[PDB]
Amino acid sequence: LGSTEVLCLMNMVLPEELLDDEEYEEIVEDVRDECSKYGLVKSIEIPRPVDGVEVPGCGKIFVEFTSVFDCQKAMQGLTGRKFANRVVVTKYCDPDSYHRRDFW
Amino acid sequence: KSRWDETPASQM
Repeated sequence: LGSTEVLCLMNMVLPEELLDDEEYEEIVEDVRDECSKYGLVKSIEIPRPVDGVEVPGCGKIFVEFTSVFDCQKAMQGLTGRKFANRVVVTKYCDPDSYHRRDFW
Repeated sequence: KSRWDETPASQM
């Protein structure tokens, strides 16, 4: 898919790391601050485990930019780098699916 | 105290 204005970042988080509100907030800001180097970030979605179940999209990080070009630059600037020693893998998301907030 | 490495993508 793509290019589009929504970026999906994979291989960065363990569900365990998303249970504590303090640690969850730290990860979101970490993502925002780095993605903001490339564009204005309109939204960030990081699905969290609920009732001890990995909900659709848990494990993934979604970031929406104001333009396709800004999303493209962020994909180039972030893909293949390390986040908590893990190689970052990326794909474009369908803004429609993101507009529905349907993750998988 | 970011979890991001400093290394540019072009250098990976």
